Amino acid sequence: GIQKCGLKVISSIVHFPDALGAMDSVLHTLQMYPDDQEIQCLGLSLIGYGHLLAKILVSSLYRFKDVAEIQTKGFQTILAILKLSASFSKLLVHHSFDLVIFHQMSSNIMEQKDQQFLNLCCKCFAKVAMDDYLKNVMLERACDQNNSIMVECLLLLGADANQAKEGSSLICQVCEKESSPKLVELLLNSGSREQDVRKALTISIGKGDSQIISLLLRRLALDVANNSICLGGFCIGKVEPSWLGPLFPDKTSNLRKQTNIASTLARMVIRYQMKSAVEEREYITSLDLSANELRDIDALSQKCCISVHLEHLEKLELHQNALTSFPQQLCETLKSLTHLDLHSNKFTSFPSYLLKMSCIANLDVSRNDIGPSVVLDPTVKCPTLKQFNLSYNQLSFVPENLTDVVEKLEQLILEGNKISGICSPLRLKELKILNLSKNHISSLSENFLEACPKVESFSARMNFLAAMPFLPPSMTILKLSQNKFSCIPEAILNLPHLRSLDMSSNDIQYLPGPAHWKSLNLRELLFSHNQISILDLSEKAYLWSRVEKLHLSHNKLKEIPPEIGCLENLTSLDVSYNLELRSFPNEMGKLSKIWDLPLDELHLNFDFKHIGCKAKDIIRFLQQRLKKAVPYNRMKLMIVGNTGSGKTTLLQQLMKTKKSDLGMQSATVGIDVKDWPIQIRDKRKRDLVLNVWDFAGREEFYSTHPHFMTQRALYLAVYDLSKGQAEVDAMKPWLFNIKARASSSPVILVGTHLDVSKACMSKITKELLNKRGFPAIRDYHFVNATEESDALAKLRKTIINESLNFKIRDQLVVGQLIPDCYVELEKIILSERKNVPIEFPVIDRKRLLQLVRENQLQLDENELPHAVHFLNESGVLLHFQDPALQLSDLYFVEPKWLCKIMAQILTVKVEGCPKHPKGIISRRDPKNYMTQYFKLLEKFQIALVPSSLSDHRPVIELPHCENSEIIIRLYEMPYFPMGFWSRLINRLLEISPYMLALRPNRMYWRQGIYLNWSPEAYCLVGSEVLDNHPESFLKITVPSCRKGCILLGQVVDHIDSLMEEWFPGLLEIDICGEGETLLKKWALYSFNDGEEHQKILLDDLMKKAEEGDLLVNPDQPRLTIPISQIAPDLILADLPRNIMLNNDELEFEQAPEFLLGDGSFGSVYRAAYEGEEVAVKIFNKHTSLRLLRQELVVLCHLHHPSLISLLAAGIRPRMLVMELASKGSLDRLLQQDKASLTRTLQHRIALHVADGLRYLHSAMIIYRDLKPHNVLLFTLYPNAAIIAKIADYSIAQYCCRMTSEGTPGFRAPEVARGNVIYNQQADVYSFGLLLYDILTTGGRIVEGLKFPNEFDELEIQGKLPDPVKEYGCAPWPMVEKLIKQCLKENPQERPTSAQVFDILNSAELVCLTRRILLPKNVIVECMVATHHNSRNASIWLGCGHTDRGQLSFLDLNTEGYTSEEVADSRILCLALVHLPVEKESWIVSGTQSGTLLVINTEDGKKRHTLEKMTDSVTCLYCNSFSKQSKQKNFLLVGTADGKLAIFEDKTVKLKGAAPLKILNIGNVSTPLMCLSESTNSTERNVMWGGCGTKIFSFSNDFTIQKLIETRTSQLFSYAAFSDSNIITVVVDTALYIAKQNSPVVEVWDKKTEKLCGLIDCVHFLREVTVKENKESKHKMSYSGRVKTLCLQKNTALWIGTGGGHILLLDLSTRRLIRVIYNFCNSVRVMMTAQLGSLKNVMLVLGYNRKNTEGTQKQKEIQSCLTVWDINLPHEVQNLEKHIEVRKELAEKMRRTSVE
Ligand SMILES: Nc1ncnc2c1ncn2[C@@H]1O[C@H](COP(=O)(O)OP(=O)(O)OP(=O)(O)O)[C@@H](O)[C@H]1O
Ligand SMILES: Nc1nc2c(ncn2[C@@H]2O[C@H](COP(=O)(O)OP(=O)(O)O)[C@@H](O)[C@H]2O)c(=O)[nH]1
Repeated sequence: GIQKCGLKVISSIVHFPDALGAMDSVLHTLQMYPDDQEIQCLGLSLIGYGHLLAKILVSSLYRFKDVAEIQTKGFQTILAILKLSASFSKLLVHHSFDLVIFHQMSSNIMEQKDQQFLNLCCKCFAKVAMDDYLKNVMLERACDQNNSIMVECLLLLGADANQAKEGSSLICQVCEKESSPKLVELLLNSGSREQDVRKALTISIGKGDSQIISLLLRRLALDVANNSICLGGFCIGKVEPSWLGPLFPDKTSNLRKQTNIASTLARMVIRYQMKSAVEEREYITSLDLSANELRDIDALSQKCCISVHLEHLEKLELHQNALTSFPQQLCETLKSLTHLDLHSNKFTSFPSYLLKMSCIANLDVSRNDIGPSVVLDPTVKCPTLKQFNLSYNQLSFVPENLTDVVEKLEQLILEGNKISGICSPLRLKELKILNLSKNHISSLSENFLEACPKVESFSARMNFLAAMPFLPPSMTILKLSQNKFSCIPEAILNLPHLRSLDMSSNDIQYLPGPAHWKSLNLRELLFSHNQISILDLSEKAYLWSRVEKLHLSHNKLKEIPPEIGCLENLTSLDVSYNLELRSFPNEMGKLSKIWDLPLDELHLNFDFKHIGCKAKDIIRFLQQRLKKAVPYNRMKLMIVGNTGSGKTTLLQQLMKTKKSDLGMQSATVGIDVKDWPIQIRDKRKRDLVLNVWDFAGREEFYSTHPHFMTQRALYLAVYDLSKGQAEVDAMKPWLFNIKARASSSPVILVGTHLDVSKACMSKITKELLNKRGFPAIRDYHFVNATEESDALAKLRKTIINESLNFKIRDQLVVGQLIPDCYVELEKIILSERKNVPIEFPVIDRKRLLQLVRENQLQLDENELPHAVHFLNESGVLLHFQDPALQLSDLYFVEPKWLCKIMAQILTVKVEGCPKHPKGIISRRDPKNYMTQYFKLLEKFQIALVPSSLSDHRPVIELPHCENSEIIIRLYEMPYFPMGFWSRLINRLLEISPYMLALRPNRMYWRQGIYLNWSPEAYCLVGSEVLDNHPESFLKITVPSCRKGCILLGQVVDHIDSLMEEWFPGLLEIDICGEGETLLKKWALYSFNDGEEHQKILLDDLMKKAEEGDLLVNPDQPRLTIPISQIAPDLILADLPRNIMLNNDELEFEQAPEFLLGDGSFGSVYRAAYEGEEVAVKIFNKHTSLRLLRQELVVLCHLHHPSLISLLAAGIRPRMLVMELASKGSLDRLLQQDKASLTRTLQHRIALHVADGLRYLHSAMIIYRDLKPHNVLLFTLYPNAAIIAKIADYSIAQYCCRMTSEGTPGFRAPEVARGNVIYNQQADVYSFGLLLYDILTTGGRIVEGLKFPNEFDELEIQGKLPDPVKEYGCAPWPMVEKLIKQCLKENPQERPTSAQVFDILNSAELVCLTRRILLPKNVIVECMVATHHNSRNASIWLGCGHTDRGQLSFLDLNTEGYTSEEVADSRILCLALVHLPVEKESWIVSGTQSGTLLVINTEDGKKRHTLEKMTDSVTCLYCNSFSKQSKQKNFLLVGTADGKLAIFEDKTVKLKGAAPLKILNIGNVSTPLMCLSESTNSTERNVMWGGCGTKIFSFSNDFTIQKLIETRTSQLFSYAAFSDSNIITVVVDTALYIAKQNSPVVEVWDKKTEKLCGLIDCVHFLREVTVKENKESKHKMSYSGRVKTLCLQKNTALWIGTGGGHILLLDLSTRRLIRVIYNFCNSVRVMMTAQLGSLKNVMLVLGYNRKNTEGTQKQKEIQSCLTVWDINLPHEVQNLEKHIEVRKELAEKMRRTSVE
């Protein structure tokens, strides 16, 4: 017990002699003598002179929480420790330091004048929370224990609240700990992601809390600005009024301000941190309850707390719930419901008391299981109902008393039911859209529609119908598809207003000519799937001049009559799948409006589908065939041999080359193209000229031949018969190649030696050769091939007769008709062949385009791309339109040069040094031609020489070859086609980023690659033949691990996308005989894993059919192999493993259509997956498995939060799972829910679409079709995370199967003409059109649905009208500039997608409501609004451009500027006094001459001059001073001497009224320059005016009760900033001051009257204006001075700089929010107001001056009035949060692509 004296003497001695292992003992003595207060302090005060220090400090301070000021000693010790070793805070916070510091800063220190201690404590905490992680852990450790004050103080200091665990983060735990609602309200109102709030919602549903949910919902589902409750997607199993209670608004909500404790603490901590850092009604209507699986809603049918808000509901949604029997009490409580839709619920009978609501419409119960009869109560009258939707129930009879109940019904929908018997009269008076589709209706009673004289859209599909009951003469749209009709009945022929007729799928016989329709306004005639033989139109065609769509597909058509050219307005003709047309009439060329015209499954009189043929080229072609056509006489006679033959020695005698001057020719290089014409001296003068291509036979060029083997050809073939019956076998590779490349081309075998002998090989040529997989042999001769003889003349005659009768698809190719333009261009190319340099006969596009100008060819830029191609086919000039092959500008005339050049490197060998392995080479050679040489070889992939490359295969020893880890898939085919491997080993080669950029070391011989990354990732695409096999197998070995399969699925894809691209004859099922298919893609597997001695063959087709299961097994079913080990491509297991279907969880029923709700009779259904809702997209039989697999590989790696993300994909059936967009596409939204778009959701959709485009264009892929049908919303709650999402299946479907021009209306100008290839600047134009249709809310779409030709051609140039003048809409004029930017014709003048997103992100785009350009050179220093008229307001202005008085009226909705001189002296400021009697509001004129002039609002003549003051009046005000037990008001005229002229509200009418109580306040040289009023009305409107430099205040006394001075400041940094004239003052919890040229505001107070704050402007400007403003370095004499103040209610304070800037200061916690520059030049006057029920706007009267004539010392002023949305300070930070959240989501989604 002696330690006390010891420590006392140590404390005495540690001070005087400057003392120098004591600390260990003084630490231990605490634990040896604990709890003794007298020695605790003696120790701690000495510690200020191993974490045991912390371990004993925190525990001591905890055990001595509030004893006395030993806490002062301990905290002094801690601070002394930190200021030398700051990292000790990491250990303090580690042990317990929060448990003591929170109790300290919460031990009722407020109201305790112990501030000297709290200052120390906060100074310490400011350093404890230096590191960000320390803050984020102090927050976590402050949220467990319920401590609202400290958790808010920690939030005001940063310390984000979305970092704890991201699945069990702050709120996720806080909701479990039964926290206080005030604690959750602080986490929510600060930064907090949505996905965690949604999880916490469920947790707090688990418990019963009526204030933690009601605060979670208010941030999850409440669009307060739009009066909505978007509670849809939540799986809230129940609904309680105690939850929605505080959601509804109520006026009685008003509170005190007690959180200022947290503000004080946070500001003191921040101050110490900085000092340490620098030195050292409005009833809401929409109530959405869609996805909440409500099993009953009776909880609302009580007398609950919200039973008063329901009487103004006006919309209620309950669709997709599990309800039943809508409660009786409810449907009577809400007496203003006008949109009740509840479908997909499990109802059982239509209540029929639902109609007992007062004013209802759009009653929608349209997926329930309503019973057979729906008998309606004959005593309830509901004449308000419009749309009685009842689709997809189990009805057996039309509603019973429909007539006498709903008279004014408009669209009775009854589809999907089973209405069976012949219906009833149904005398409804106001129907407009009937609907009875998919019922079982045999026939209608012939008086059915006889009494509904307004029907317009009768739609009865899929019935069993044969007759029509006298349709009313007002019929417009009539859909009768899938009926069982035979003839268009007379009831449809006689409708004098018909406008559309959908009668597909009926076995019709007679489509009547236009002389039987009696309706001059046909627009659409859909007639697919019928049996229509004739297309009678010759009768009278011009009556149909308006038919815009004529679908005749799948009929028995024979020809299209030539009268079809009269229907000029025809837009989309369809005659596909007829298979018996065979010819198009040349009159179709006049249908200039056709934009799509399919050619599926029919053969015509021309070659189409080249790379274009987009239904627009066909119109030009058939129009040019209308000018003048000439038969085309030219074919290709390709020769083929092998390395020795009569090829160049037989050709010389076919063409009868008389000279043969070359005494001895040599082997051919290349192909040696020639021409030879045959003017047949006969009765027929057809001078056919066919160009032979005498291919080279030497075995080294073979990989370049398959380029020049086309289908329009009549191949020869030569044996060199000298080697009898041995070459016929040795020549079969050539015939096989001919069959592979050009299946439908003949052959003429020619044994080319009889001068030397064994011609019995005719037997073998007849037995093995004629009809076994080989092409259609058409003859076989035995020429001599050196001299003319009858045998060779018979060969010439055979060639003649075969060419003139080639006739593919019965077309007679050598005599088809073509436009004269092509023959003309051909003659010009032949004439120009003679005038080109031999060393470089290439021609550039410009020179040819000059040749056509020289001639009179009528070809335009849209004509040549077909012209040169059709002249390319005929072998006249070679052109390569492959865009990847960047040489499309070159036009190779005389191909016999290019073909010899491309083959000259393949013969130059080196007899030097073989330093490189055989086949690899470097660049060894002329002037700039050598570069293009191997820029063409590589373009042909012949570059590394894939020819002459190591024929011998090297023995490679793969690591794993144990019959169980290897996957093999043979490819048995008769022979390798000619240019197969050099094509194949060049497609697998250049794919380096496998396993996606790590390339493997490859060792490739001629016929194999073996690229290996490692023993687990390799691939050997070999080439060997089994024993006893005349074929050649392509073994592909791959390790069966998961990584390996990717390789397998990627190589089978390359070897299939090649075979159908180059050799379509192989994989062509020869139905004749048997489907040998010429390509047996075997698969190898063995049940006995390892040492099975064999792998059992199994055709891949026959195995594909065994996909009903997943296991393959022999006839002995005990052991089995999974399919995913023998063919991992058929099962989608090669692609990222996350996209396997997992059918055990996918709950989905294709068969029903009421689940097809996604899209009107589309193909995508709605289903459940992983217990969640998704949208599966069933494909039809068209999409082959390979093509679906090809689209999935590109779809699987987009993964953006603005793109429909893939979820699964499988077989049984071929489906595709994607995310479900709840609110459907956008076009339906803006077509039927136009009141939902709310000027901040219209912006969120645009932002999300711009983000989608900015991400697509990053991956170098353009969308090509962006229209309101491809934008799929997800929720209508604006401040959400994911709202819009562009459907991305289209881009994959295109990039795989290459509508390519886009929808007509939503299409760029560069895209409609099609002349040029597109760019990222076409999606931007389409996005601009999307923005114009969002702004006008789909006005252009609706109007263009009746003017499509003008819906397209008006916008095909950048000439679309003004969104405002045409369609009524809010101007929102910071996007009309964005539109006028994105709607330019020059593509690179349109902003790229990154900009159009980065200028959509600006939060002054969503808040600038309208900018109003004042007239040129109008100077106004005073404005005033009109608020007593809430219908429209006006802004009376003054005049500064004249020294004579003039007030300037200005309306707002009309922008009608009215000028009226009303005085003789410059006006300074105004005020608007309203008088509640006589219904007017007089306006005042304060003039510099001193006359107070007043004029009335309506009459501009009842003007009377008030009492004249002394000097220039400077400020006025209209008060709220009703202290006489009634309503009363004054006017406070403040002269430039202080003599405040007060008045009375009604005496102002008096000529020269009485200034009531005039007080001389200041001096004539101390000018009054402001006047204002308190913020609340509780203090009885205490007025606070500035005066010169003297600030005062008063009340109903009108006497100075405060005369505070501001010049006398003890915070002098500069004098004139404080010693200058005051400008404005605003009154709140503090006082804010503005002075002339004073760039700083001084925060004064009411009571203490002290400088509570000094807030500089450029201390915010010069922190953003650092790098973006470089010239400002010489601008040290900075401009920008406070010219005005205006305080938002309690959120922020707006400071207008003298420059063009405007500040947003959150007065409460954080100062700078944003700086909104570059919209004006001087914010001269700023005020708040209310405009047309959209109250709370912030007027800003800016300037705009241009130095056009600044040299004349004159400036061109443009006073730019704007109208900001006062909710801007919330918007800017909410958007800053919403963008960061989507960045964080795009990152998490980009991590999913990795794994
Ligand atoms: N993920 C989704 N969520 C919600 N709705 C969707 C989704 N995907 C598509 N839809 C809707 O389904 C409808 C059908 O879309 P689809 O892609 O089949 O159109 P389409 O390709 O033009 O049809 P078709 O191929 O028959 O011409 C569209 O109207 C679209 O709004
Ligand atoms: N003696 C003789 N020689 C022939 C006959 N037919 C072709 N040839 C020879 O075949 C050679 C033609 O070369 P060719 O094989 O066509 O060149 P390649 O096809 O491009 O490889 C000539 O040199 C002729 O000598 C023939 O009937 N009699």
